[PDB]
Amino acid sequence: LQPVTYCEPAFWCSISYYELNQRVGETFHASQPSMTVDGFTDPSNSERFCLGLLSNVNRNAAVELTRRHIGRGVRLYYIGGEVFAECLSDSAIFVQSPNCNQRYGWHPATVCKIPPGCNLKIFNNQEFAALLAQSVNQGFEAVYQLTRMCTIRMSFVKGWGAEYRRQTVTSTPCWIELHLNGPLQWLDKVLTQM
Amino acid sequence: LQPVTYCEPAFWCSISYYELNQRVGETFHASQPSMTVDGFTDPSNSERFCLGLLSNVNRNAAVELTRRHIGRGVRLYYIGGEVFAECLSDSAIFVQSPNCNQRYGWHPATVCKIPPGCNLKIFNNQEFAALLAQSVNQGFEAVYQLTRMCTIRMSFVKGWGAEYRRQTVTSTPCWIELHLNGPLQWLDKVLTQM
Amino acid sequence: LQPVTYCEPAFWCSISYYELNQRVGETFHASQPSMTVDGFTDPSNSERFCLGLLSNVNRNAAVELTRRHIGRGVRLYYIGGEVFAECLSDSAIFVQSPNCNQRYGWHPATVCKIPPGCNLKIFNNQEFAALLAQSVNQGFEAVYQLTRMCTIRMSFVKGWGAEYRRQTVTSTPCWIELHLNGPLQWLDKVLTQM
Amino acid sequence: DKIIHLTDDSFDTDVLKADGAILVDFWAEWCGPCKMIAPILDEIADEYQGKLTVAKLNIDQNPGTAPKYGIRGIPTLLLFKNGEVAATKVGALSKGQLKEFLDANLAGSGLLCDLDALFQGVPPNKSIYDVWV
Amino acid sequence: DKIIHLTDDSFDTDVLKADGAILVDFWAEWCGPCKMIAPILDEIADEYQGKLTVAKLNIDQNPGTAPKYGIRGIPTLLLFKNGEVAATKVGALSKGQLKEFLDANLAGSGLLCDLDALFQGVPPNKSIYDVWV
Amino acid sequence: DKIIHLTDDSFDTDVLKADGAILVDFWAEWCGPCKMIAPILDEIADEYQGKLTVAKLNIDQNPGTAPKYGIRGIPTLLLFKNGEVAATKVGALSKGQLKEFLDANLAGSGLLCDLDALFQGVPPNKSIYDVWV
Repeated sequence: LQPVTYCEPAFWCSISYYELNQRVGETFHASQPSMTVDGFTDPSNSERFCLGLLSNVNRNAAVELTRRHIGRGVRLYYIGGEVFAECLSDSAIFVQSPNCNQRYGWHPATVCKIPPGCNLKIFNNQEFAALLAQSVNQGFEAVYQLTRMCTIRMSFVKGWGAEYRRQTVTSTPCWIELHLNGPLQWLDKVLTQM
Repeated sequence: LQPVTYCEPAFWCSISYYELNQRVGETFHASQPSMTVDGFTDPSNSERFCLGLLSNVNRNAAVELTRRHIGRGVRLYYIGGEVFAECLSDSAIFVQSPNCNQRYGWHPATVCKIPPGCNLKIFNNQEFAALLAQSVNQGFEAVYQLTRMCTIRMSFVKGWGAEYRRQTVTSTPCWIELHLNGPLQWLDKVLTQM
Repeated sequence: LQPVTYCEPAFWCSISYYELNQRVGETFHASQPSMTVDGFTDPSNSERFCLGLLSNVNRNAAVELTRRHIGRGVRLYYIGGEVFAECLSDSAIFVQSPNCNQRYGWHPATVCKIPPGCNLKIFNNQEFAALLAQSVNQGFEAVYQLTRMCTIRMSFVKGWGAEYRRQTVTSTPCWIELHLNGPLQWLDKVLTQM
Repeated sequence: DKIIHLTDDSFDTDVLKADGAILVDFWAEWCGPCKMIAPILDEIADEYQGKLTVAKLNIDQNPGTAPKYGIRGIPTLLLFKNGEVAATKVGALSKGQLKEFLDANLAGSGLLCDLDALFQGVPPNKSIYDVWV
Repeated sequence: DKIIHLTDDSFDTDVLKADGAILVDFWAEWCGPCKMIAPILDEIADEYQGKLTVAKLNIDQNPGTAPKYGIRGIPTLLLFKNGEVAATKVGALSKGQLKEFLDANLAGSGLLCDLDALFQGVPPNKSIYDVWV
Repeated sequence: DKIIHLTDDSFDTDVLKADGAILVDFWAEWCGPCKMIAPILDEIADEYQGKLTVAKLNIDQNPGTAPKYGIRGIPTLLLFKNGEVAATKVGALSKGQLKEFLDANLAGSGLLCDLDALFQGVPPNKSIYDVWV
């Protein structure tokens, strides 16, 4: 097995917006170290993913009401191989990051509530490197499973999980999915050898 | 409240194509002052949004038949803070532009028929500025409502409304939605302060 | 009728990925003469369309299992007005190319199995030119029909057709659609005159 | 009968502080065309129950209200919505012209905060020639 | 029985100006392999009702038709569709080979304006080796 | 009763080569807090049927097993899954604390090849303050 390189892509992540179980709008490709995802309407900002201007033909009254509460949303930033999330909104955000959950010994599917004003490291490249190393030893099937470890899901305003009426993320009105391109590229250099 | 700037983005609008209630194809970002949306098949033209080459797995016979009649379609252009629509098709086009409806004192949801050969100003930046000024005074909830005032919906060939068998725009086989980025950016500078 | 030009666009094709009857991920625009579509996870490669990193909220266990077998997938390349497909995967790929079927006198809807290691010319520009010439003579309705002749559908691992449990392409778990931009542009120069 | 007969004293409560939309008719015993619409108002008052209240103010017996809203001629119809003047229609008109007037302005509110209410129904249609060209 | 027996005179009407697809058999009393397919044609004529008409033209009694279409040997089958020659099959063949021939060419029309009709069903399958490699 | 009583000899078969998850209790007759959890284990053994087996190993009668896994104090609970030590819980605890321990670690396997099994249910919730800040 040839050792991979911990290089970083130009775009450190991709963000896709959902309402319930439906994709809404196009994918946003983050080229800036620090950015926000908010409920406002600027269309031409490389540092802002504005969800407010996004149309959805099948949107219900509930979803519209929740969108109104996104506000300043979440600030996402990338520093020294680490990704952070800051809740700028006046409502909480809920994050499901297996890489984050691992760091605390939590269930990998854990949904963590980030209240307004709070900051949370939602990814660390080295933790993923450690997991990738364990997978190589455990075989190929274990390595394929690591794809979802490169993904993070985040819900605005409304929580989901065992403690909420909404049991799954596709039952929340406003959520996003993050793909971390660096780990995906690293994963790829392993996958294509095994 | 800090006064906003009536600046214009590089891309003056975004166009999304629909069939019935389904998104079809990718979004087209207008960078040219004058452009067309037609039923032909050029894939590499910044001045043409060709709908003819777009695939839709769930397309029915009706939709296919209507697509055949789009023809030269609509010419959309941007001059001195104003947006115009010209019906190039041999069939009519139907436009729902609240900003246009306002100019004539029409119901804001009014669908207006533009027959072949006819030209219609479908947006004026100053009318929107006037409305935005009234919203600031009426509060924040009024300002959020202005998002749809930055959008225009247009149907090819088939009309919809109280006078047609099709009551809603998602019952027409071929329609587009325009987002006007300038007004959206202006709206955003207000939203983020309130 | 003014003679068209057999010029080639910058992007020689566009590829859209599907699972069953649902679009998954964004469209990939081929700018390179030789490229692959595989089941791995590199996000930043102009020569690779990696399907492994693509999320689908409505994905079932079957689709996930089949994705695992895409492997190195298909190599697609463009040489001297001809397009080829090479099965790099350890499983077969199935191609429906009317332009290819024409070359062999097959039913235009024929699905052809390409087993691992095998190479197949899936498009030839001149065959299309011949067909386009016959259409001009047969009238406008015949020319509109040629749009689908600019498209190719390809399924990974699972076959479809009269010999398989899956009767239609939207019943296969992993397939792509290719739009050949050159023929589409040529078709367009004819369509806009007729 | 379901038609409120306003006075200058009762105009404040019955119209400005009223729930929903109120159609106020300004008429007089000498207004010819005012008597033309008088039976039409009864039909409107009964057909638009629950969504519109028809009110009449005799300007002879009540001379204070009309000038305040700039009513200089009759018949004159003011459509009131939550204290404001929503729409106005002047002169004699047919039952059909009155329905078209009502249907187009029973928007509700009081916008822009309730502008969404105008897109939750079936949109009306115009031709580009309806601009009169 | 549902098999048309053509003549040189009736060939124009019964074949060229006929609705749907017509399978024209060119045979003679001395053609050995022509008698081989003769019972097969009867089975085809009955199983392909409503979508195909089976017609036979004896070239001895009717010598004018065969050379016009370049028929130089028999048995020879011409599949006619709306006046045109759609497909052709030459020599003796089995019932299975005849079905495979028919199934692949009952496309209908007369394309390209009806090319869509070829994608509104269940597609047939080939292997890359079926090109014979 | 559904509680296996292990020995040093039978520990290999009953635990390491066992199907599913096995909860192994290390206890002694002199362990005060060990008797506290003893009735709790019975309730757990009956409520977690089909998904968990409760096993007890007396370390006095069986002194060989405990040091091999580094068990230096009791009560000590080792959760075994397919031969490996999945999770461990030390000291006396309530029935609720035992359920929270079990619910969080009955992941199954033996990952990472079965990591998908952890996302096919309803996810648990934490607050950022649960990190204790």
